[PDB]
Amino acid sequence: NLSALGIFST
Amino acid sequence: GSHSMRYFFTSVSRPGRGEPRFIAVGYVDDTQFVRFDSDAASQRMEPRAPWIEQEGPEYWDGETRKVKAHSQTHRVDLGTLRGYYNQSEAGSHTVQRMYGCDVGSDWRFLRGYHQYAYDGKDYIALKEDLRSWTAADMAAQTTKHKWEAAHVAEQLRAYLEGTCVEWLRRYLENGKETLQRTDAPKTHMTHHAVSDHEATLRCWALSFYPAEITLTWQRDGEDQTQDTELVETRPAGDGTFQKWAAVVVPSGQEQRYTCHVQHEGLPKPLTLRWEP
Amino acid sequence: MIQRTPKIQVYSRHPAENGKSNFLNCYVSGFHPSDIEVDLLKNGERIEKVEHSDLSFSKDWSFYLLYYTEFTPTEKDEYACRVNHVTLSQPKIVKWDRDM
Repeated sequence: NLSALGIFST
Repeated sequence: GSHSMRYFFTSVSRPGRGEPRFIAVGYVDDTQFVRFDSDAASQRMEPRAPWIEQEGPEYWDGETRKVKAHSQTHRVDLGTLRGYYNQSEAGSHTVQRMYGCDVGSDWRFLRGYHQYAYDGKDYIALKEDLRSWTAADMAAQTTKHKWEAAHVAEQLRAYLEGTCVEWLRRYLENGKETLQRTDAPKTHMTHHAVSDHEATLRCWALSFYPAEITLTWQRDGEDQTQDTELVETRPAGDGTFQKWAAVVVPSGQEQRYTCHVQHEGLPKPLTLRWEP
Repeated sequence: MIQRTPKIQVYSRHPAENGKSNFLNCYVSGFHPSDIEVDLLKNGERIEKVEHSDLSFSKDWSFYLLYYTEFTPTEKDEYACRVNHVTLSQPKIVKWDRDM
């Protein structure tokens, strides 16, 4: 199950 | 024993050749269970193990929307990092991301990790404490400040201590027959005359799981590194792994040499000796 | 810009028995960047019906792939893996050895 949290761009 | 769920993401820019390649892969321990590929027919997250196929259309819709969201972030990242390092639009660049959680034998939280690389090199990594960042260079410092402003560390800590381990446990239960098995190495030794002065002994470990294994040579009980070759652990393609270790020995000395094999599935470490 | 040259292993899934159906594997690992060409060869000729694992990477960020095809080893037939990568001034052919 992928995170939908804590995945922000650079 | 310990377990892990890990996700691996690769994005590659294609200058003058359109949209970037994006590939996502999910593993429980050493077993692939999910894949996404931007170059594939489906444009969906796909199953790659028997025990994940039984998830409902909600799971696959959810994972597909999320992996596409990851894809979109990496598409932006490629443009941003080209800028940060002022590189030409002529060259191909690579972004990699890896995150996941380890559980101990009690299936409780042990560590989480989130690592990010640009062009094969550490860019920014979350520390053991899951509250602070290691930035590789001044450009990653820009990212680090942006991620501290958005409290990204807190967000990942919550996934890694919560959702990550909770879905790992589920996957372990649903895949009990595959994921909670240990396959002992089947072992044997082979012998190749190389000259009138030397011979190779090759110690084999076949059809084992998981991948973690130690093959060591001894000469009269003394650890032998010299004149050895050790190949990387390799997939057999059936969910099992293979490895070998070889030593070049003087003619007539074969019986002085023992091969030692350690694996999670061996109640006791094996000693092998050449028997013609 | 890291460049790592691929390590290549060509091997069978099961111990080779002449006349017995099996899988020929070409494992390519430790490479960067990800663009790589891999073909399995039968008597120096490309095999069409070849499958590959989904690109993944190790702790050091280097990539790995498995290329595999159904085959029946004989005593006469030579199998090999041809790999091309930006690190290689020309393609590397690794012959299948039964005992490696």
